[PDB]
Amino acid sequence: YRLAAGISLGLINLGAGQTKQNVMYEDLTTKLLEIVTSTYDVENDWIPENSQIGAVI
Amino acid sequence: WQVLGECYSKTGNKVEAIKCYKRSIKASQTVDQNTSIYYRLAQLYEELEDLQECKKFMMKCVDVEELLEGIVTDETVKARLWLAIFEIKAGNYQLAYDYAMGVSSGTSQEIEEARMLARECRRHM
Repeated sequence: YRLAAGISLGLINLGAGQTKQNVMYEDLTTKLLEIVTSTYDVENDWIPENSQIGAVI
Repeated sequence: WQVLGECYSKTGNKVEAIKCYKRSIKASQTVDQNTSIYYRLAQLYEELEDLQECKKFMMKCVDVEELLEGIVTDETVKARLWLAIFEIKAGNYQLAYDYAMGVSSGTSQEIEEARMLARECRRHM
């Protein structure tokens, strides 16, 4: 389901990243990067590693 | 006269429908009744592939709202949304920003269309 959500988010906003909405795109970009780069010593329940591919995709 | 224009518009006689609406405009006693005709008249020019000509009529329909201390009517809402969209293609973001703000009191889809356009022009402002 999370892979589907990741591809869903990517396809809806296709071509919205060529910005030099920008604030909100920057907020979404930094949130997704936070998801992909966060390192957890203890496994959080609602952010498992399954969403990493979706965030990356 | 307005009804005759609709029949010509619906039968693929765009060349005649243009002249029909212009006659209707003169017969109208009050300017405010010409708000509906102006928007449709501008559309017919858009079907007659000449976008520059329809701009002058888009000025008048929008300007009636200002002359009527902010009538804020439905057929001017579509006028501002279309006018702002074309102004983005013209590269004049500042002249397009105020158009979106002035139409921020329309329908649910009208306000969001101008709100996103307002953000787009503000960034390039």
